[PDB]
Amino acid sequence: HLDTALVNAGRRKKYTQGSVNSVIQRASSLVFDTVEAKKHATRNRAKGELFYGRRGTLTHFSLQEAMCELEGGAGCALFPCGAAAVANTILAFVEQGDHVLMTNTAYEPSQDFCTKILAKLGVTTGWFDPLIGADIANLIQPNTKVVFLESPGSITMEVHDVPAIVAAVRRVAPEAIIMIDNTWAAGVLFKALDFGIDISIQAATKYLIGHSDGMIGTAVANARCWEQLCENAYLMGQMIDADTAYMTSRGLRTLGVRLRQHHESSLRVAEWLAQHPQVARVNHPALPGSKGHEFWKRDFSGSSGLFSFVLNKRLTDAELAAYLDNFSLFSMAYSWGGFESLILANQPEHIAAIRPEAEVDFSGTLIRLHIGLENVDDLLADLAAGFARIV
Amino acid sequence: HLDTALVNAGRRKKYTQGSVNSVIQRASSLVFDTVEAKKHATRNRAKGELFYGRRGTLTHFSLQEAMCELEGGAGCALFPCGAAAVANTILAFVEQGDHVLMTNTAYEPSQDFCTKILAKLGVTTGWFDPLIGADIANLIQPNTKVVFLESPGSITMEVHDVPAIVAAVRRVAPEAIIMIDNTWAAGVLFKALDFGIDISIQAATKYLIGHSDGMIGTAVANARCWEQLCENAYLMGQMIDADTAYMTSRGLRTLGVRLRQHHESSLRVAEWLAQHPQVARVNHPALPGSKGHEFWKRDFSGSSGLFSFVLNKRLTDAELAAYLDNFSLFSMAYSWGGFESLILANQPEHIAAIRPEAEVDFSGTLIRLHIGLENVDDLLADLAAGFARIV
Amino acid sequence: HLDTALVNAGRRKKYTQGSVNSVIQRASSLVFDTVEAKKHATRNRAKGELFYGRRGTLTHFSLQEAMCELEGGAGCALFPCGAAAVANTILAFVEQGDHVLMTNTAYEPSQDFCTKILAKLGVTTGWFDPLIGADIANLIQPNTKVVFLESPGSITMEVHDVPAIVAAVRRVAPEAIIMIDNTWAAGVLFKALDFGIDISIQAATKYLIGHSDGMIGTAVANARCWEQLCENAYLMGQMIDADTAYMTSRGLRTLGVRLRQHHESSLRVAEWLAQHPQVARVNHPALPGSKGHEFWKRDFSGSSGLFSFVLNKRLTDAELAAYLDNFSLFSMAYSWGGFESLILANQPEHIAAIRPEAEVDFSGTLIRLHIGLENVDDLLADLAAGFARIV
Amino acid sequence: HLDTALVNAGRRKKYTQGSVNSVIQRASSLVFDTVEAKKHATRNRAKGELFYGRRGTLTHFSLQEAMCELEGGAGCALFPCGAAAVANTILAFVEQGDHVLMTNTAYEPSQDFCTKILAKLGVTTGWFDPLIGADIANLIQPNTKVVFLESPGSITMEVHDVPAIVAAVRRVAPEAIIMIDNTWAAGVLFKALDFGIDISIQAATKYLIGHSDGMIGTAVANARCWEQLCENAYLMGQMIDADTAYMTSRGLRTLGVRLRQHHESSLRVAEWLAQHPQVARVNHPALPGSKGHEFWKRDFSGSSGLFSFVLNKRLTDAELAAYLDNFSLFSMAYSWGGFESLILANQPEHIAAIRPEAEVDFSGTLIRLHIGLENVDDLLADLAAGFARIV
Ligand SMILES: *Cc1c(COP(=O)(O)O)cnc(C)c1O
Ligand SMILES: *Cc1c(COP(=O)(O)O)cnc(C)c1O
Ligand SMILES: *Cc1c(COP(=O)(O)O)cnc(C)c1O
Ligand SMILES: *Cc1c(COP(=O)(O)O)cnc(C)c1O
Ligand SMILES: [Br-]
Ligand SMILES: [Br-]
Ligand SMILES: [Br-]
Ligand SMILES: [Br-]
Ligand SMILES: [Br-]
Ligand SMILES: [Br-]
Ligand SMILES: [Br-]
Ligand SMILES: [Br-]
Ligand SMILES: [Br-]
Ligand SMILES: [Br-]
Ligand SMILES: [Br-]
Ligand SMILES: [Br-]
Ligand SMILES: [Br-]
Ligand SMILES: [Br-]
Ligand SMILES: [Br-]
Ligand SMILES: [Br-]
Ligand SMILES: [Br-]
Ligand SMILES: [Br-]
Ligand SMILES: [Br-]
Ligand SMILES: [Br-]
Ligand SMILES: [Br-]
Ligand SMILES: [Br-]
Ligand SMILES: [Cl-]
Ligand SMILES: [Cl-]
Ligand SMILES: [Cl-]
Ligand SMILES: [Cl-]
Ligand SMILES: [Cl-]
Ligand SMILES: [Cl-]
Repeated sequence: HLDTALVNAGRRKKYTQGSVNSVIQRASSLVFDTVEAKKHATRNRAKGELFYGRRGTLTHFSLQEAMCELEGGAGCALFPCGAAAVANTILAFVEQGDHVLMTNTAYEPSQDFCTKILAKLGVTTGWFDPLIGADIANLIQPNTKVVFLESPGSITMEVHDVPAIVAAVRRVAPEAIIMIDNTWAAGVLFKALDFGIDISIQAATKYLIGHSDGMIGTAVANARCWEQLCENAYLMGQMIDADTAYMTSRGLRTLGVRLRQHHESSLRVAEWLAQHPQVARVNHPALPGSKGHEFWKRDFSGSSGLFSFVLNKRLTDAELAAYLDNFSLFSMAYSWGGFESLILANQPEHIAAIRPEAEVDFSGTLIRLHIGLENVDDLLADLAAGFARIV
Repeated sequence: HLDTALVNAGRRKKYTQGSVNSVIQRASSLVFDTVEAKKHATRNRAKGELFYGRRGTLTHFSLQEAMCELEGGAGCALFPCGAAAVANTILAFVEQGDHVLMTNTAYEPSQDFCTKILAKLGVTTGWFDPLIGADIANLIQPNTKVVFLESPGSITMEVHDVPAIVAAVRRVAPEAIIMIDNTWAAGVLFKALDFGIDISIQAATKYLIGHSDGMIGTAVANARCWEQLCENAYLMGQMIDADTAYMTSRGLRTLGVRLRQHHESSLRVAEWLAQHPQVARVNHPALPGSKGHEFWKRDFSGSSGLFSFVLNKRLTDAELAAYLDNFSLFSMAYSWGGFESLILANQPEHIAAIRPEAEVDFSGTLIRLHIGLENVDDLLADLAAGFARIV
Repeated sequence: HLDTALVNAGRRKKYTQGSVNSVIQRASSLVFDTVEAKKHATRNRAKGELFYGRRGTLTHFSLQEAMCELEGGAGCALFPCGAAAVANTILAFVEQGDHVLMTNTAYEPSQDFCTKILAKLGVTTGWFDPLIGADIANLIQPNTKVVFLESPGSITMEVHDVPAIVAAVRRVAPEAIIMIDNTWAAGVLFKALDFGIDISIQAATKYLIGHSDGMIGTAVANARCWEQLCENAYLMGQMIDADTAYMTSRGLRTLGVRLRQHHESSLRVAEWLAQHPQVARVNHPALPGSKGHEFWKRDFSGSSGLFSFVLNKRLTDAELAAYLDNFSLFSMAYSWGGFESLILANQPEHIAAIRPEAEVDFSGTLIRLHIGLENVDDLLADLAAGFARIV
Repeated sequence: HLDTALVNAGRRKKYTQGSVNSVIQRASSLVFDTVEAKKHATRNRAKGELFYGRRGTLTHFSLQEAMCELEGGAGCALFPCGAAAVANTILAFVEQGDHVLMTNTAYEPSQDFCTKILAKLGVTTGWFDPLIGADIANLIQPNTKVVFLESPGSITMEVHDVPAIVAAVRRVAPEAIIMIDNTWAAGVLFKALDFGIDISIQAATKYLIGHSDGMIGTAVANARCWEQLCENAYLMGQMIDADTAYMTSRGLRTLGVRLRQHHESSLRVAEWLAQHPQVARVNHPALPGSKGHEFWKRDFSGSSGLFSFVLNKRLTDAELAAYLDNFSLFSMAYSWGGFESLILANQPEHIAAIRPEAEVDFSGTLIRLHIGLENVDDLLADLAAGFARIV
């Protein structure tokens, strides 16, 4: 059972040394008592023996073991933030002449890494609609090396049909590296590796940390891809500090109870918005009628609290200020996955500009909500007051 | 005066809010009270306004301001460790078809980033002897983009003639990006940017942290190179956590008093070793006769505590164990720059293997020492007991 | 609603400075820019102006504000742990010749403070049965200064009729200081100050921290008692470090979701145990028939996850090992309030020895359970396997 | 040598587990794998076996070992701050009817604990001049239980003739508990236990932490007094958090280099002030002619950087502002022991009010300086500019 696993993952005596949680071992230098101990540590430098702090300490090994257990992987690489995990996990598997095929709903920094970093290093990127499914086979080139998924998509929340995408990729290019940014699911509401994806990447910054006060990325790989991920990310110096690794392990323990609340509250808000006369569309994976909802219901074991909706009109700048500047409980900030509720707005052309080779299908202003842990009726009252400011 | 600057750098009321040290502001989300505040934060997202934790919080801004003041730069980028700072600072300035010209005494992970990451991305790397001086001009190619210095060199401690190298580079390729790994000097005993180097990179892991318990990299750039460094490292998601940024600022405050002790003690050990019948050579920048010592004396304002020496014979494996396994005060570990003294050994062929296109000029076993804060006479007694184990 | 209050309590811009959570301001020295500022800080040194780290920094002020809001107090004093809060809060109100009246179900260290510290300073202590209700009036002596409640009681979980106790005290000794150790309710499931109690004390170590990795005590007082508590605790040097204050504020944000799960799961376990053939009695305040349950139902707004039960026999030392050593999910440790489930045994004679002037009314071994966040069916299977080992 | 001891104290493999520094083990709950292990931990709960977080974790045990080694004690008790260490160490040894004899130069909160807390618990306090020496014998009453020393004295810096005081106490009252607040010497420049003092108390807040960002008290006792100190402080719930214990151990490692610089710089400043036409008197234990200097020279192995001087006039409120508000490098704050230089003024009548049963022997404003790690010529220029503002 997931709740029991979240409470126990990575907590073994060699890391906890008698406490409930792993010790915090802060280190660059790790000491070898003898030459033979140094040789053993060198051989096992990526296999959980203390060698050098860039490879990790007991605190990192504990987190890595937890992530491998929960996401069903062979190894877990750590990074300073989610964006670093995306950029470096892609970089680890490409070279001049390769091609990446990425969903057009990918998180904008992920897209910008491809267009602004990879292109000038000789790696091209092509794009696909998130509902392409089996038809992705027609986009696979002789040089396609990586297929990059993000489900639900950023901002607009479209859910892929992962089984159809994976089967089509494997029919054409069985050896391709299929990766997913699995942040919205916190890596646990969608068991990516069990679907035949090779690497599951998360911004642990979001729900794993859970409190908006730490930044970290993770990437959990299957056995086929682990050694390359591990060693290439290490060549770029990617690591996280021991204290944030500790706080990530700590966040796991309450992830189940948090996610259930985020699901219950956000689905109630989505259902209410869907009935509201000032709302044109709700984009929530769990809401019937949302893009790819059928795949969410089939393939996921729950929802988190992030979603968006489209208003029945395009707000003017004055209406945007009247709306956003006067909330009592929702606040404006980037990121998500914490205990508090957040709100942001984007005009349609802003979204179109981050949908490469595509246009958007709406004209109202888009509002992205994160539903936190506040009482849902208080949140509904805040949204209702917002609607009254723009009616 | 440097000691007064180290005590005060980056400590302004907007960061300290009444305490001596900067507050620790842990954040991903940074909240905007109004749409106009969000627009202002966006415009100033790289200029010290709170925007998103990947760009930094007050704690990072304080450290960045300190580093810019102490190294005389226009901006300071932060990284999870020194190796990440090297890899990502080089990556920030290259593209397919470019060439990097790196000292053959560069830190081995820096070399391996070039050969194992850059090459397959279409960026070639050539090598030079650290004492090449003005003759580096003959190695500059039409596509040379970056010239990468490390002075003193890793392990073998050769000091470049930076003025001669910089003048020669600027005669041929005035726009080239000249970078230095300035870790041994802690960025303060050698004021790289004042010599016309564009970017000074450090493993703040070493003397800035000063206690062997935190990992972090920094890169301080001049005005010409800052925007590209900043934005390209950010596209790779490079950052450090707020707590390690705080501990780095904190380390600065004692850096002067620590470095003076490391200099005094390590020079005394070097002078003693130089007279010892079991020592063939001492490689210490401050020791007369060491490679590039004249440039150290001219261009630096002090020494740190890391150096090496070559024994009068090649130790067998049994002698290596008898020597290294039985020290009372020195301990075996990687890294350096902390309060404790460290020892490691390398055979000549191990060094030759990390001296690309070059051979070594010694045949004895090489011993690398970090001289910490212990009483120097106790350290000398420990080294003497070691010599007696192998005589 | 409580959930919204928990998310927002103490989070004002002067403390958060742009982040979601309060900054962490680590300090002894707090700097005065001018003599005028030092004078204002001195006058206001107990009123939330930065003066000296022993009085607090911004991080402490934010926690204190949150605690006063959630428990409805005039001030909140902070302590290194719950036991320090109990000892120092009682000490702050007694003088030689005074008498303390304490429930005989008080936490053992609280009793030991009375019998081993207060007694030698001329302060006597008497005891009362937790169900005494209005009959406490007959035990109040002319010198009774403090009446000390703990509901539910430690280990055996008896719930006091607080309204009846308070009304009796105010009839006989209106000036008495009534205090409660309100740890089981996390200060929020029982609003002690609204019942006429003067001071609500908590080991924030337990549910407020919520992860078994910090220790801290709190004492929230009404306006009548605040100045004496604040100043006398300060004369004993009582404070908490800024980082643990931060972690306590952070624990508040998930306290509602956590407590609801602890209540649900623990009540299911208690209901199962109550029908179990190897169980003689279940002590859970939320279970009908438990001692004081009617008062829990009337006076509390929920339950936490700590409770106990009595086996149908006293286990020998050998049987205790067979039972306790072989659990798969429950662990043996002191404390409680975290994400993991805990088990501890107390023999009936052990409890009798900490029930002064009273006998126990059961003969089997008492098992105290903390029900964490694991799946409850997994926990029931672990208990069932335990029963099979002692049948 | 002390420097080697400071680098190594408390750093045993059972605490460091492969890193240079002790692990940080954050805990309330400490898990017992078996009933046998719980019994052993219970028996040894005050003897360094993991039992419960209030007794300590590995991180505390490492600090305690280091303090006992450096101060030559049988045990070290830890407290939330220096004032808690003083208050609780005295409380641990008194009972109603006892008498405390304290130097009239004691830190004001120490005096206030005696007059405002102990007095109402039946413990009386008398006072002695710091230079009383052997004449203290005449003040010892039959009920004198504690003799409390502080050398140098707070603010005015008078050094006691400890040998003469201790010998007199042992002649009249050999069983008395002799305690010293040894903060100025950081416990290491004056080896109090070697002088026959029973307990050496320190605000580790000051030089041990060394960076003005943590608070912690310590009390190191001889074998005669340890059990009573340990158990009675524990009954008051006194402890420190694991992270601050880590930072205190970490501060030890640089304490020698720091103290040497504080001594050098502060003595240079004191020598300059002593010749200055606007200075009436300099109180620096290392300056010839200061009160008790001969005892400092005989009994201490160095100086720290805190001292004071008396101006040639008493400054009015307006003059205090002109002087103190306009320093460029010195800051106004309480505490001391850190890397930065501090300035505070005390008017002669303010000092007289905290010299019980005594008068002051100076008429000018007293300026207390903490000399940090800044360049001393810069600090002298700042003082000189201050003198120009009040001439
Ligand atoms: C926030 C986000 C990221 C980036 O994570 P950071 O820790 O902010 O760098 C990656 N993927 C998704 C889907 C995100 O929303
Ligand atoms: C240690 C070292 C580095 C790498 O720093 P990390 O923080 O260990 O990644 C970089 N340069 C030099 C010269 C080094 O010695
Ligand atoms: C745990 C306990 C305490 C003591 O708290 P600490 O933080 O462990 O000192 C106080 N009251 C109750 C009811 C407890 O169970
Ligand atoms: C600062 C001070 C203390 C009190 O220490 P805190 O940690 O501030 O409580 C005790 N003794 C002396 C001599 C001091 O100067
Ligand atoms: Br599930
Ligand atoms: Br094609
Ligand atoms: Br399949
Ligand atoms: Br599959
Ligand atoms: Br779930
Ligand atoms: Br963003
Ligand atoms: Br906007
Ligand atoms: Br509504
Ligand atoms: Br200099
Ligand atoms: Br050429
Ligand atoms: Br020049
Ligand atoms: Br130049
Ligand atoms: Br220097
Ligand atoms: Br290495
Ligand atoms: Br070796
Ligand atoms: Br010697
Ligand atoms: Br409510
Ligand atoms: Br003043
Ligand atoms: Br206990
Ligand atoms: Br010495
Ligand atoms: Br037991
Ligand atoms: Br004070
Ligand atoms: Cl975002
Ligand atoms: Cl190294
Ligand atoms: Cl405010
Ligand atoms: Cl307990
Ligand atoms: Cl050991
Ligand atoms: Cl002070």
